[PDB]
Parts: sequence; structure tokens; C-alpha cells
Amino acid sequence: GNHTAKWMQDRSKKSPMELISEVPPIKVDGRIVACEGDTNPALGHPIEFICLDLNEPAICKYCGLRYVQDH
Amino acid sequence: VPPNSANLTEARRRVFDFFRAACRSIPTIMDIYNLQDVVAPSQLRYAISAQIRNNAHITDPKVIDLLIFKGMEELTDIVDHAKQRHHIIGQYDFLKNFYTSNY
Amino acid sequence: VKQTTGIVGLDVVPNARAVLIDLYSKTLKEIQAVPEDEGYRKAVESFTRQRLNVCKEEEDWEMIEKRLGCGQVEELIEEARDELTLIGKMIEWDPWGVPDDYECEVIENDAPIPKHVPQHRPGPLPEQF
Amino acid sequence: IGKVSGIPEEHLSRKVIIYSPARTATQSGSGKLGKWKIN
Amino acid sequence: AEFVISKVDDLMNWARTGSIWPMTFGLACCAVEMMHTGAARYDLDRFGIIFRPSPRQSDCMIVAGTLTNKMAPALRKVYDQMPEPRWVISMGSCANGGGYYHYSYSVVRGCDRIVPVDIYVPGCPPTAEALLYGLLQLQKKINRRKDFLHWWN
Amino acid sequence: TEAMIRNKPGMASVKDMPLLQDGPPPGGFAPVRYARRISNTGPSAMAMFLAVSGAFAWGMYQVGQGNKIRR
Amino acid sequence: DDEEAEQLAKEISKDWSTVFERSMNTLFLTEMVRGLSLTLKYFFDPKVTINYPFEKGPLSPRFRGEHALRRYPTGEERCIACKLCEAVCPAQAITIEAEEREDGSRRTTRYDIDMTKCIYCGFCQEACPVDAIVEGPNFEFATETHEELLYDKEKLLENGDRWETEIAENLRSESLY
Amino acid sequence: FTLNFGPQHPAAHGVLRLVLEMNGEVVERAEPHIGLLHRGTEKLIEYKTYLQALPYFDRSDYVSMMAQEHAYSLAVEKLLNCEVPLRAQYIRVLFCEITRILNHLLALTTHAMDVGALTPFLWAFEEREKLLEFYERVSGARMHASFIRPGGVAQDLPLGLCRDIDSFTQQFASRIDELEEMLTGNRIWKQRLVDIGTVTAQQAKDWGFSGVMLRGPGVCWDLRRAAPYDVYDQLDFDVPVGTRGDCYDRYCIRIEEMRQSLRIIVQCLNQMPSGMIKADDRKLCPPSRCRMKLSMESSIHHFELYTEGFSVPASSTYTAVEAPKGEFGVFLVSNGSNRPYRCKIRAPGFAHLQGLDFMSKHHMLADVVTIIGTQDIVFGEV
Amino acid sequence: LARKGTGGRSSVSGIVATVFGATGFLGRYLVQQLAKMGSQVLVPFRGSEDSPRHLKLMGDLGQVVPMKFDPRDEDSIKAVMAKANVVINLIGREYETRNFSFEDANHHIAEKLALVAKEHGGIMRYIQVSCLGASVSSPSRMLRAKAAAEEAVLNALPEATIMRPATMIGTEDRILNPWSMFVKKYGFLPLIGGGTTKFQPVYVVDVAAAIVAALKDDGSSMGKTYELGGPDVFTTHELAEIMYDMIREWPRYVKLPFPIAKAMAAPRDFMVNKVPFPLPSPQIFNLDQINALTTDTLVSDNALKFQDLDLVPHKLKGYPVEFLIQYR
Amino acid sequence: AAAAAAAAAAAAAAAAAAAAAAAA
Amino acid sequence: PCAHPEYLEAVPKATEYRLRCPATIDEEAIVPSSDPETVYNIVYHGRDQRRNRPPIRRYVLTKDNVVQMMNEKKSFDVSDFPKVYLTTVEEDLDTRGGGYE
Amino acid sequence: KYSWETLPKKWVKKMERSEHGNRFDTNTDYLFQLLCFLKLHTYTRVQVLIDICGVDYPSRKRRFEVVYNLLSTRYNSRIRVQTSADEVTRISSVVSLFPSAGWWEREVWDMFGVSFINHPDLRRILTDYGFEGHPLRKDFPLSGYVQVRYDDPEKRVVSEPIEMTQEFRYFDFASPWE
Amino acid sequence: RCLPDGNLLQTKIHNIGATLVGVDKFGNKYYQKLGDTQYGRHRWVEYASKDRYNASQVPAEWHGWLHFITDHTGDELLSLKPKRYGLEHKENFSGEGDAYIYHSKGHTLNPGQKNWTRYQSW
Ligand SMILES: CCCCCCCCCCCCCCCCCC(=O)O[C@@H](COC(=O)CCCCCCCCCCCCCCC)COP(=O)(O)OCCN
Ligand SMILES: NC(=O)C1=CN([C@@H]2O[C@H](COP(=O)(O)OP(=O)(O)OC[C@H]3O[C@@H](n4cnc5c(N)ncnc54)[C@H](OP(=O)(O)O)[C@@H]3O)[C@@H](O)[C@H]2O)C=CC1
Ligand code: SF4
Ligand code: SF4
Ligand code: SF4
Ligand SMILES: [Zn+2]
Repeated sequence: GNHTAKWMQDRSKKSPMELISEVPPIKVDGRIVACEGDTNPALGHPIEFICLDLNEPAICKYCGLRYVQDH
Repeated sequence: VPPNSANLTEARRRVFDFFRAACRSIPTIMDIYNLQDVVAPSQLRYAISAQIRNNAHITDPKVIDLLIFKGMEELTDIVDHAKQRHHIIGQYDFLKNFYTSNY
Repeated sequence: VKQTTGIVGLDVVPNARAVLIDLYSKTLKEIQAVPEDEGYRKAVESFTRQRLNVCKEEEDWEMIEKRLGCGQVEELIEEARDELTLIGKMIEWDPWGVPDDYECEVIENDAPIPKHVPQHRPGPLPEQF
Repeated sequence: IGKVSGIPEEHLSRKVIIYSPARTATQSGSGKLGKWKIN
Repeated sequence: AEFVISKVDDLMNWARTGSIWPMTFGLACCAVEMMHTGAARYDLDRFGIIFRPSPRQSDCMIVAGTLTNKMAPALRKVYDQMPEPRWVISMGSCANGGGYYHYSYSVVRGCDRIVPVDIYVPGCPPTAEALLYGLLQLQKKINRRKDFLHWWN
Repeated sequence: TEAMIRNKPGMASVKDMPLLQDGPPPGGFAPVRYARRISNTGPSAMAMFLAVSGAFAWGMYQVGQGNKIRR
Repeated sequence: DDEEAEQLAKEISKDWSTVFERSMNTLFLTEMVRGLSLTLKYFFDPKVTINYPFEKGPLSPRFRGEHALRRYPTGEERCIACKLCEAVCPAQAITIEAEEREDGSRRTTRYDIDMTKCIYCGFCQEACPVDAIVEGPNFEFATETHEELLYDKEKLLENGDRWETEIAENLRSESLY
Repeated sequence: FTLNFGPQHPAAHGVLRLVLEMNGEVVERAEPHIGLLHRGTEKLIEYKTYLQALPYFDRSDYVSMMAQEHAYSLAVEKLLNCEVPLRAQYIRVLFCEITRILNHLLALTTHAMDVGALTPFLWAFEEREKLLEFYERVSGARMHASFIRPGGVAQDLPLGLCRDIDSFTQQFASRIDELEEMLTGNRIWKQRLVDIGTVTAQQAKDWGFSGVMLRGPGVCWDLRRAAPYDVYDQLDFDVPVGTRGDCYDRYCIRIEEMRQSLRIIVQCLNQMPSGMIKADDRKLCPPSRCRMKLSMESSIHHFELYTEGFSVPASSTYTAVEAPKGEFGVFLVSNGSNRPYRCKIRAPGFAHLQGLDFMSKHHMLADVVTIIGTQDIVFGEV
Repeated sequence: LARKGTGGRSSVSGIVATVFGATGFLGRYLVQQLAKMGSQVLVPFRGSEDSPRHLKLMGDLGQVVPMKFDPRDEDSIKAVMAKANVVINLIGREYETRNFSFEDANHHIAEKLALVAKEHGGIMRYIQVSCLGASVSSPSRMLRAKAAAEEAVLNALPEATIMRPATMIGTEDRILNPWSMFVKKYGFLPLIGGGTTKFQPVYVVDVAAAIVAALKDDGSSMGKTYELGGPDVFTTHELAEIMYDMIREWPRYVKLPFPIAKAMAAPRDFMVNKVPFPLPSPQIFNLDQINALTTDTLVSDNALKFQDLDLVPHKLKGYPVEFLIQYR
Repeated sequence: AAAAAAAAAAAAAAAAAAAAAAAA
Repeated sequence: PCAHPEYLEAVPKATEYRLRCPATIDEEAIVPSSDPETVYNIVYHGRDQRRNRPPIRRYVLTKDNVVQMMNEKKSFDVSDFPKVYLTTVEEDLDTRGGGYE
Repeated sequence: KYSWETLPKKWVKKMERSEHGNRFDTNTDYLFQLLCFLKLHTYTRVQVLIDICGVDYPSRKRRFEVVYNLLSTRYNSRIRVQTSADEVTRISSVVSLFPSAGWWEREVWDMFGVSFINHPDLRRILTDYGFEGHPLRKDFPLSGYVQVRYDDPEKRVVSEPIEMTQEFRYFDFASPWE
Repeated sequence: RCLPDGNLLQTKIHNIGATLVGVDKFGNKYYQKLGDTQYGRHRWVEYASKDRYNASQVPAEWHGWLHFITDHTGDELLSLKPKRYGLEHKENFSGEGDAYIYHSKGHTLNPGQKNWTRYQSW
């Protein structure tokens, strides 16, 4: 990207933006998800509850992971 | 030294005292730091007098006391080899500004 | 009979009682020169009288210490001589009396301090002996 | 008390502005007002 | 051929890398960590490093701690009387760069302002092994000298 | 929170939380010595003088006999 | 008084077969031969030394060494630009500039820790909310030149990916505290 | 006759820059020069929060680190009224006392290396590299362990630290004995130390010595018996107090104070209550990582405590603990804001190194390094 | 240039210089001027990395970037002048070395840097430094080469300033520091030719202050060969009189006729012959420095002087020679 | 020189604690 | 013949010490944060320490008040005097616990 | 407190506190006289000047506040006599009573500028030799005025030019609602 | 062997009773000699570059086990190194020529020297 072209001059390792835009969105059951972090609620970010009312995937701001309603 | 400067008179008296002290100490200044060739005794007296006159408009006695104290500090650190010598040799219109900066 | 004060420099005095009586009589005589209605003169008079009394009653230095619970008679002599210095000093630059304006703002913050913080505890009472 | 303060000469001809910092418009709280600051 | 020059440089560098006695400008705690790097566990007398107490005969100068604006002239005067094949190691954040006191008025923003530095031991209280690895990097800097090949241009 | 960080399945109550942290074992540690146990079990004042004096008494006689042999 | 103190401190040891004991100790060094004997016992005992480059001193997972910006297992730098570490830093080593990247999620355009102007106190590791900045147990990064020692904006602190295998271990073992 | 007696052995006494006015070999006056290590600590702390202020304290005295963080913490709890748990107090003492040991192990054998005994230095520094396996294990950094935070202490001990501190305390009486058998009996030591720098008690009081140089003279004055500032009022230990005042008494004290500190370590180990590590007041103690991530109200405090700070109320207190050098006290005026306000640091070594002038009068020039030895002069505090 | 600062030591001056002769007596003052007025300096060094170490300071964290380069190999000179807008040239020798001859070190390099800077379009100011009186038909092969260098740097690259500093005095110089350490042959100073030479030395700080002053100047001082002479036109004997004032020694000169000197400097002129051994850099007796010493052409004519740079040089008595005190 | 010489005689070593050994 | 009364046998070389390296979580520590009574009862103004303090009462004394106090202070009887911190020295070799703490 | 009853009322002039360590904010004239009291007195025996803390309140009229701490090794108590002296008011020196006050007052004058009366050897102790300016004041910027020092053609010498550094980033953490 | 010119001889005087616990990718052989004696000297690494070795060649998978911070040999943490962003070690090329040494983004030695002027000139 262009933002990622400000701090990364390598341009051979995939830019973190792409590393997160290529991970598939995670199906879930309800209308709210946790995304506590990687797996361990103490080694991830503060738990961020995401709303899945929209049809498009709602990204988790801290981790970039994406969640969809999976009705 | 107690601030006997309950008036500008005592303060001025001790100003003259410090001036006599610095003047009568110029010999050792010229000796320890080797200015007897670059600077003349007239010029060092001139500089000490221009110092004591540059800060002559001090209607406050205690401020004069403190100025004389800073001067005695400077001298005592010049007499002894506490400070070096390459500063002692240094201690001894709008357009031309505009062209350089904005300040 | 006292071997030595543990303190260095405070040399053991054999004639402790005698010089203590001398110093306390000197103190009682010299304190008369300060105005009577000053807390300093009430204090000096009171404690000098108490120590002079207990020094006259008891004979051994050990009994002086035991009753007059103020450490060792050598430190007591240090205190009495320092008090004589102070009374001969206070005569000069006499600070007695209160000027008319006398603005003295007593400030009290009562915030409790946590117990586990340096708090100068009182220490043993004169039942140490 | 400018000369005895040891501040260099070139920083005593400085032009300051003695304001009082207004309240941070983002937060409606007056706990940082009334503290005049030389600028 | 050039091989003899390569080996005489290898020999000179082996000498200057084996016996590298530093004038340890041990100012502050990084001198206490340097004392641990001179102590029993991480030997510096193992690698030849002998802490000289005088600037006169010393290959290196492990300035440690906060170089104060008043200890700047003394550090410079000491650095000026080391024999020419000298190096300087900055140990600790305060000595290598401004450090905890970068913005202190009395602290120089790193000895790189007074003496030219060749290896900055990193970490404000460097582990004794970290100062030891900084010296094992100074040894590399010696092993890359080849002064004879340069004297022959 | 603080009942979702220290779980201990069950426990019916906010007390009885796991509380497993470092400390002395049950019964404390062994009685640690702190005094100065410097053993003075060496040769005494005598036995050191009498070894030295004895060596002088016999060894100097041996020096004498060696001087006799050399002469 | 020192004269009388000397007279008495020498009249304390004044009985035969005690003057002899003290004389023997001075005449034949006794305290000093107990110094030499201890020194010998240590000359022969095993040596508490460490041939460094091959084996290194013991550390702990809490050890604070080279700062590393962590990443989330699925790429995506963990460092949302809150600037809490830039705030908590005592030496103000970390300079953070933030920009909404095109993806939309905040990230730091500039995350430069100045290692030379850094006290290695681990405040950044504590202050960071997502454990984005942690100190890798590296501590072996002595640099020939000062400019290298200033760790660039999110590029060299991004070398923590190599140290993640140890940083993730230390965090998985320290997070209990 | 003026002699510019500088640092004899660098890396031991770093910036020592005495200017001795001698008389042959007899010193007539010793004029120490300070400021060569004058970092802007008493100014830089006015510019940073009460949390950012703590790391300066481990960097104030570089041979006894945590004692100063413990003196600062007790000056931002004197204001905060921040009651810390029992476990925080016991750990805080078990490390203030491990620090007393870390200092006397240095300030004895660095002194004993200035006098000339080369081996006690390296034995004591192996001991210190055992105790830094505790500092480095409990906090992270071997020397500057910014660990004794204002409320309580940074984070709990690892699950194997009391066992290791015990396995060290069992074998530490022997190390003190060796440091003692190698130096106490020696006639080359006594001669180098007896009647050296004798300080009559009136002088140690006048010059505000208040340390192991106030208990040499015989003034029974330990601020752990005078002003018990932790479990110290529960822990049993005898303060060794000298009877002559010479540098041989201060050594014998520092070598007994290194055993009573062992008693205090063994007690703190044997009685360490399993309680919370930091004060429950989460507006003075940043909540744990687990809680701030799971709880929104803890996250707000973790944000306003690692950026804003405490904002300890407006007051001014002088909290003084018994640091190994002496009575290290931090006079902490506190404007209501989150940053301190003239956090003045009374540091022994500023009062002790004053004593060098009268301690080393008429002593031979080679004694002027023994005096500097027994004063435990660490120039970070000066 | 694109200056964003106030003074220096953290300012910017848009001058990313490559002072080709920075690891040298003139170079340390010029680099300090360029990097104390706050501008990058790409000091290129020739051999031991210890050469520009004394230049990693006097510049703030990358304001002085010492770089490695081979004098005879281009594509490395182009790499040193990659990111640069000023290129000063201090590469010069007073003595022939077995590997680099007088032309290959004074002329065939300055011409080479000139060409490889011309190619790297963007070198705004290219200063070329050569000795004063370095005009063709001068006896010393060093000055003939340094004249050809001027002629080839102006031809191959016009609007390129050319300083003409006369013998420069200062600490670690090649003019006074050889005389001292030869006064350590018991006050014996061998002033050659009888001191009839008339040359105008100059405090090296002022030569540097002129080299930077032609950078800070406007479009002028381009293609104009200055002559950084200095004050107080001296004679070799008279200059030696001032040394003995600083170093406490009694003047004990001798006169040497030029044949005697050229015979005394006849050795160390087989440099191209004695291949398996480099000679020890003839300090005082240099046959070429002597050929220059013969004719007193080292005087500033009506060509541009310091006055055309708003600059006035320091004297040669007092501080600008106080580096001799270290010899007392 | 009449300066006070460091007399290496003294009283014998007797560890002197404070009075708070048993009961404060 | 030295400082080895079967007690230096506690030697410095341990060889079995930190047997469980630190970052190996054999037992997962718990490190309680808050007392159990203060988990589900988060009322703070009672627990508060920063702000739960009596305000500063700075009241002025004028000459009348202090002359009244000086006249009220009739005599300095004992127990109106500060107690001395009594501390004497007492020789003890290893009697505290028998050298074993 | 006993000390306030005996003390002449005039000596404890301005203020008096009763927690966090008790203090007698006195007047500069009655200071060394007040320090003479509390020492060489039988019921108040301090003898130990622990510290002399200059404190600078720019918004006051008497800017500084020379906070004399005092420990009483005898009665186990600590009193903090204070004063107030602006930049040009020479305050009485107590080096004659407690000789430890020598260096503490040198530091108070160096950091702040509160010159001390009849203090022998009142010379800048902490700051640099040619230091102009008083650091621990408030109006003295953190990074100092002219306090960078680098090596240069003036060989073996570190100059003292005007200062320039990465700008100290002052963070305005202070929140409203106090 | 054949190095009587290094302290590598001290390591090779070890290994006499030591067991070899794994060997990383670079060749560094990680040894363990426990039980015998001298705690702190029971874990080391033989750098497999008998010359030109230095510290920091020990990868992160082992730099834990080798400093006694953990008890997990690098053959056990290699199942925990992250596959997506995992990067090999770099030996700390400090001084060994440019383009191996690290450079900031304005050093003029870094290819692509960025300009920091926040204002975009016209
Ligand atoms: C038990 C065997 C001892 C062997 C010791 C071997 C040590 C050799 C290596 C060196 C040891 C350390 C050197 C220390 C130098 C200082 C020694 C010294 O001078 O100590 C005292 C003197 O020591 C010596 O001179 C020792 C020399 C011993 C020589 C023989 C002594 C008497 C021998 C009696 C013989 C008995 C039989 C003869 C007639 C039958 C000085 O007195 P002071 O100041 O320490 O204390 C008292 C002050 N008035
Ligand atoms: N010195 C004087 O008195 C006078 C000198 N000048 C001129 O001033 C300039 C600089 O003077 P100064 O610094 O004293 O001179 P030096 O002889 O000390 O050399 C200065 C620089 O030139 C470099 N250099 C010289 N020859 C070569 C070469 N063949 N290849 C690569 N680099 C080379 C040196 O590199 P390295 O250090 O690696 O050898 C060094 O960086 C020169 O042009 C000189 O002739 C002008 C007036 C008289
Ligand atoms: S950089 Fe850190 S460890 Fe080193 S001297 Fe400074 S404060 Fe101490
Ligand atoms: S440890 Fe972190 S917070 Fe502390 S100074 Fe270094 S980078 Fe800043
Ligand atoms: S490292 Fe941590 S504190 Fe710093 S910006 Fe990233 S998440 Fe915030
Ligand atoms: Zn997420």
C-alpha cells in the first residue's frame, strides 16, 4: 500500500495490510463477537465486541480480523 | 558576605571594591592564561569597566550585590585554573536579517 | 565506675553528679534573665529543676539515669551545657514577646498516612532499666 | 533580576505572551483553567 | 604475493584483538556492570582485556555511565593521551547516546560528542554479557583493520 | 472481573479463588546460619613455636653435621 | 585519654601464656596464614567463570533487552498507535506518528525507538495494551555506529518476528504475572 | 601543596575528583569536587509523572538499586495514603535487604580492592552475580530493576524465587565468613584501617552522616529501628553499632550488617503471606494485563495510570529509609498535578563526602582512598 | 540552500557535501565547518576505517557519513557522489608514493572527480582545492600537476570554484609540525634556500572558512579561481622566528644552498624504484617542495583574495599558531 | 610532622548490637 | 585449620539451583489482584485513599491567641516533654537464636 | 507539640503544619536563630541537618523556599524548618550550626540562586564550571540554554555553544476534573 | 579441533561428558552437561563456525534454552515459531559493510533516503 510504504522499505515481505486482508473472515453464530486476540485472552488485545448486523464483514479494529454473521 | 546594601551607597562602595580587586588581579589573569601578548592591560580594564557599566542602571541594591557575587565567582574561577583560556580571549540592517531567516 | 559511653567522643565523666549539679544551678541562675511569661523559661525552669532535684537526691550516676530517664549522664551533661549556651545566646538577639501583627497561620492536613511508611515511632519508655 | 538569573542575553529580548490556556474544547471539564502560563 | 601481507595483517590484528587493555572510564552504574564484566563470572582477563587505571597505556576506553558536561573535558583530555591504535566503547544508554538524561542540561547527548566511538554497548544497564559482546564486537572491528595492506596502499 | 481471571471450576463463591503464588514451603525453610563460624582448630601458640624451635634445635644440628661432612 | 586507653588495652593482655599466644600470632603469621590457606582452597576449587560466546549467563523471561514490536499470528502489526508507550517512556525514546491506513484500521506510520536514548525499564511492555511492544531477550546488539542504534520506524523493531519464537514463549510464561 | 587526586582505580570510584592540599604525605585538607556525575536528576523528575520518576531512583545509587525505589515509593505512599499489602511489604523488604547485601558486598570489597586486597572483590562479585540472578529474575534488569513501584511492587515473584533465595541464604554465611577471614584478621588490614577516619559521634551527627557512619561512632540510630517503615517492626535483627568509629569499625559493621540482612532475608522468606502484590486501589496501581484487557473500567485506569499518572494530592513529605549508604531520603513536594514538584533527593554520599574533609585530615595520602572506601561514596547520589 | 534550521549541529543547509580529502589536515577543519553549520558531509576515506573516525563527531548523527572508495576505481566515486550537491576536492599529495604518482594523485584524480561529477548532474558547486602558485612551468611537479588539475576541472566542469590556499598552518599541519620535531634535533632548523622564499601562510581554519564561504555564496564564486593567501606575507626564516616564540627554544638556524638540499633529498626520490618497500613520507626535505621553495611565487597576485568572500584571515601569531605549545 | 599518627592499637573486637536483642 | 567447621560445606558452587528454569510453566501462578471481598463490591469512596482525606485547615493565629496560649501554659510538668529515644549498646556474639535464623 | 510552646512565637512567623512531617515555615531573618533553637536545647535536640531542599514556586512573590530538614537523633523526631527567599535575597547560612549545611547550601545556591550569608566557600558545587544560569529553578528550560559540548578544531577542547537537540516532547497528560 | 588459538578449546574441553541436545539450522550444536557440577556452565553452544563466530548467531528458538530462561530446546519451540511472519536470524551484521548493517530512512546510505519535510513543496 501507500501508508505501508512509509515505514517499510523492504517491499519483498508481504505488507501487514495484505497479510490481514488475505485471511478469511471468521463465521460466527450470534450478532456480537469477542476477538479477544490470538487465542489467549491475556496475550491478545483488550476484548473488542464487534457488531455483525451489516452484511459485509466487520473488521476488528485492533487485530484486523474480520467476522461475518453466518446465519 | 552579608548584604550590607541597605542602600545604593554601600552597594556602590563594594562595586568599587570588586572593581579594584579584579583590576589588581589582572596580572595573574594574564599570567595563568597567557593574554599578556594578545590583550593589553588597558583592554582588560576596558572590558571589566564595560561590564560594570553595562549593568550600572540597577536601582536595586540586592541585585547589585548578586551581580558583584556572580562577578567574584567568575573571577575566582578565572584566577585559578578552573575554567580554560580560549573563552577568556573571547571574554576580553533589517534586510541583512531578513535575508537569513524569518525571526 | 562507668567503663565508657558507647558513643564515641562523649568521654565518661567520673564526677558526673557534681558537674551536673553545677550546670543545673548555673542554668537556673542564668534563665532568670528571660521574661517570665515565655514558654522557653517555663520549660527550662521545669526540666532543669526536675533534673537538678533528681541529681541531688540520688548519688550514683546509675541511679540518676534510672530515675531521670534521659539516657546517660554524659549525654545529660551535653544537654545541660548546650542549654546554658542557648540561654546565654537567647539573652542576645532577644526574641521574646510577640509583635502586634503576629500573623502565624497554623495549617493542619489530617490525611492519614499509610502505616507501612516511615513513621517515627516513639521508642522505649524510661522503664528500659 | 534578569541579569542575575544567568539567562543569556539573546533570550531576555524575547517576546512572550502571558495567556491563560482555554479549556480543551473536546472535554467539557474545567480542571485545567486558571493556570496562567507564559508562552 | 599479497598473501604475506594478508598474514601479517592477520597477525597484527590477532595481537591487537587478543590483548586490548581498556582505560575503563567507569562513571556511574555501567561501571558496576563493567565490574561484573571484569568479575569472576564473565572474565575480561580471559579475553586479554586488562582494566588499565591510566590512559597512558590502553588500547580502548569503555566510557560508561552519564558523561556529564563537566566530565566532558576530562574524558576528552584522557582520550587525547591514548596511543594511536586506540578505540572507544560506549557502554550504557547514558554513555552511547543521550539516554535517560538526553534532555538534562548537564548531560552531553552521548560521548559521540566528545570522543569518536567505535562500538556502542546497547542497553541502559547492559547485561555484563552484553558489554562482553560489545567487546567481542570491538575484536571484530580489529579483525577488519588490515593496517599493513593499507600502508602498502 | 477477577472472578473470570481466577476460575477454579466450581467454587460457588468469590472466595476460594485459586491463589497459587510463590512462597516458602509448608514449614518454612531450613534454619539458615548467619553467625561467624570460623573454626580455630589449627596449631596452637605452642606446637607452632615448638615445631619451629624443634626444627631449629634438630635442623641446626643437621646443618652442623653437614658442615662437618663438608669440611 | 588515648594514652590511658592504650595502657589499659595492653594491660588486658598481660598474663603469661597469653602474651605468648599473641606474640606467636605476630611472630609467626597466624591470621595471615589463615588468609593464605583460604586463598589456596579457592585456587584449587572449581572456577565460577563462563566462556562467554559459547555459554551465556542465566536470564529470566522478564529480562528486558532489545525492544521488538510484536505481530499478531496472522501478520498485521499488533501496534495500534495509541501512543501509550510514547507517553509512558521515561526517556521519550519512542516517536510514534499514526495514519489511518487504506484498510481503515489505525497503524503507526513512524514507530522509532531511540535505543541510545532508552533506559530499558520495560515500561513500554507494561503500558502497551495489546503487548505490541515487548523487550526481546536479545541484549546482544552492540552496533559499530550510533545511527544504526536508533531503531527505525517499525522496520527494525519488526525484526521481533525472528525473536517471536522466544518472545511468545516468555509472554506465555510471564502473562501469569 | 595542592595535589589533584583523581580516580585511582576507575570503574570503582568513577568521577572522584578530590583536590588534596597536602603537607608532604600528611593531608591537610581534602576538597572534593562534585558535579562530574551531576545528571539533571533533581530537575528531570519535575518534568515526568510519578511512574516515570521511579527509574531515576535505581540510577541514583548504582550499587544499591532497589533501596532508593523503596525510598521513593514510600514517599508517594506517604502522600497517596496508599496502603500496600503484606506481601508487597515483605517482598519490598526482602529486596531492600538483598540490596543492602548487594551494596555491602560491593562497598566492602571495592573498598578492600582500593586498600589492596584483590580477591575479596571477585568473591563478593560472584555473590553479587548470584543476587542479580534474583533482581534480573524478579523484574528483568540485573541492575536497574524498576520494580518497587509506588503502590506495592511491580509484579509478583516468579514461582521459583523464594526457593532460590533460600538456597542462596544457606550458603551466604560462609561467603561473609570468607570475606571476613580474609580481611578481618589480617594485620595488614587492621593496620590499613584501625584509627583511620575516626569520627566522634558529635561529628557524625553534625555532618549528617546518618548511615553506617553514624553507627560506627556508636550512635545507635537505624531508621529501621527508629522509623520502622515496613514489616521491619515485625522482623527481628540487631543493628551492629561501632565503639571506636575508625574505618575498621565501619568495616566490621558492614560485615555484620551483611549478616543481619541475611537474618532479615531468611525471615522475609519464611514468612511471606500469599496476598495481593499491589495495592487494591486501581487508581494508584495499574491493573494486571489480564484484567485491563477483560474489564473496561480497568482498561481506563491502565490508560490514565501509564499516561496521566496518580496526581498524588498536594503535600510535601520527607520519607527517609535506611538505604545501605545511609539515610537516603527523598523530600517530595507534590503539586496536585500528576508530575512531582521538586523531588529533592537527600542522598548520603552528599553528606558523607562532606566528611572527607575532616575525616582525612592528617591522614596519609594513601588513606584518602580508604576514607572514600568506608564512606561508600557512590557519585550517582552526589 | 534548502536550509531549515537556526545555527548548526542539528540544522540543515541543503549541502550534502562529499569532501574528497576530508581525512586530512585541511579536511578536518572543512568538514567541521560544513557540519557545524548543519549540513551533511559524505566524507570518503581511502584505507583504514580509523582515518575518518575523528569526523564521526563534529556532525550530528549522519551529518557526517564516512564512506569507503578506491581513488582509481570509478563506479565507487559515483557511489560516494550519489546523494550529493556539493563536491569539494582536497585529494592532493606533496610527495610521490610508489603506488600513486604526482599526476595520479593531484591531476588525474581531480579531473576524474570532475568528470564523474559532471556525469552526476546535480553537483551545484564543485570546489577544487590546489596550492597557491600552482601554475604550469612551476618547478615542483606537485604544482604543475595541481595546475593541470585546475585546468582540467574548469574545462571538464565550468562554474567550479577553485581555491588556491598557500601553505596552510595549523595543528597537525605539514609546514610547522615538521620544523618542530626537527628543532628536536637540538634547535637545529635547516631553513632551505636561506629563507629568501616569500610565501603567505594562512590559518587552516580560515582556508576552511573560505571553502565554505564559496558554498554559502550566491551564483558568484563559480569558476573564479580564488587565492586563499592570508595576511603578513612572510619569509621561511621569518615564519620560523614565530615558531621559536611559541615553542620555548633558542633560534639556531642554518642556511642550506639549494644544491645541498636537493642532494639531501635525492634519496626518497627513487619511490618508483624501491618497489618492495614504501618510503617514510619525506617530511622536511622534499625535492619537490624544495623546487617550490626556490621561486617565491607563493604570493597572492591581483587575483581574488579573502576580501572577495567578505572574509578576513586570522594572523599567524597567537592562537592560529598556538598548536606549537604542545612542543614546549 | 606533628600530625596525629594512626595508632593501630585499640580495644579488642566485641560485637556491639543494640539493646533490642530480646525484648526491644 | 580454617573457616571450615563443617559449615563452609555449604559451598558456593550449587550445581542444583534454579532446577526449574523460569520461563517453564510447570505451575501456573495466580498472583491475586484484589481481595475477595472487593471483587463484586466495587464501592470506591469508602476504599478511596487518594481523595478520602480531611481537608487542610489553615487557620491564622493573631497575637491575642498566642498570648492567651502562653498564659494558659502555666507550667511544663513532666509528660509535657518529648520522650527520649533510649538506645544503649550491648555486646552479643551469636546468642540471637544461636547463630541460626 | 512541645517545640511550639517553648519556641519564641515570633521565630515561627508565617506558618506551621501538623502532618506529613511537621514544619515551621519561618522568616529568613529568624532562620539561623531558629536553627540555633531545636539544637543545643535539652528538650529539642536535633543536631543533624538532614537536608536543605530548595523549592521554587514561580507564582509566589518570594519565589524560592529553602526547606531545611532536621532530624533529632535524641528524641527520634524530624522537623522541617522552612524559609522564603527570592532570587536576590541573601538568606542566613547555618553552616556554623550544622557543618553539613556547607555543601547543601552550595547546592541550593547553585541550583536556585539563594545566596547564603557568611557561608564560607559559597561556590557552585554541582553545575559545570562556567555554568551561567540556575538549573533547578522553574524558568530554566530542561535542556539548558548553552549546554551542548562537542569537540572541534579547537583541539583538546569541548566548546559550549548554543544548544540544539531532538525537542523535548512535553506531554500534557493532566486531565480536567483534577 | 585444530584451534589452539581460541577459547573454543575451553568449549571442546567441555563436551567430554556433555550430551548434545539438538542442533539448529545454522549448525550451532547445543550441548548440555548437567548433573556433574558448576551450575551456569551446563548449557552452551558450539557455533559450527569455529572462526568468525560471535554471539547472537544463536537463533531465537534456542536463545531461550541457552540462557536458562526456559527449559524448551529449540527442537520444541520450532513447533511454536509463527509460519506466516517467521523470519530467519541475521547474525547482527554490525559494521560488516553497508547494505548488511542497518540504516535509518534518512542516513543517505540507505537506498531510498526519505525526506521528512511535512510540508509538500510546490
Ligand atoms: C605458621 C607458619 C607461618 C609461615 C608464614 C609464611 C608466609 C610467607 C609469605 C608472606 C606472608 C605475608 C607477609 C606479610 C608481611 C608483614 C609481616 C609482618 O611484619 O608482621 C609482623 C611481624 O612479622 C614478622 O616479622 C614475621 C617474621 C617471622 C620471623 C621469625 C619470628 C620469630 C621467630 C622465633 C624463633 C623461635 C626459635 C628460635 C630460638 C630457638 C609485623 O608486626 P605487626 O605490625 O603486624 O603487629 C605487631 C606490631 N608490633
Ligand atoms: N598541506 C599544506 O600545507 C598545503 C596543502 N594544500 C592542499 O590542500 C589539500 C588538502 O591538504 P591536506 O589535507 O593537508 O593534504 P594531505 O596530504 O594530508 O591529504 C589530504 C587528503 O588527501 C587524500 N589523498 C591524497 N592523495 C590521495 C590519493 N592518491 N588517493 C586518495 N586520497 C588521497 C588523503 O587520503 P589519505 O589520508 O587516506 O592519504 C587525505 O584524505 C591538498 O590538495 C593539498 O595539496 C594547499 C596548500 C598547501
Ligand atoms: S545508561 Fe543507564 S545503566 Fe548506563 S550509566 Fe546511564 S542510567 Fe546507568
Ligand atoms: S524501556 Fe520502553 S518505555 Fe522505557 S525508556 Fe525504553 S523504550 Fe521507553
Ligand atoms: S506499542 Fe503499545 S503503546 Fe505503543 S502504540 Fe503500539 S499498542 Fe500503543
Ligand atoms: Zn481483534
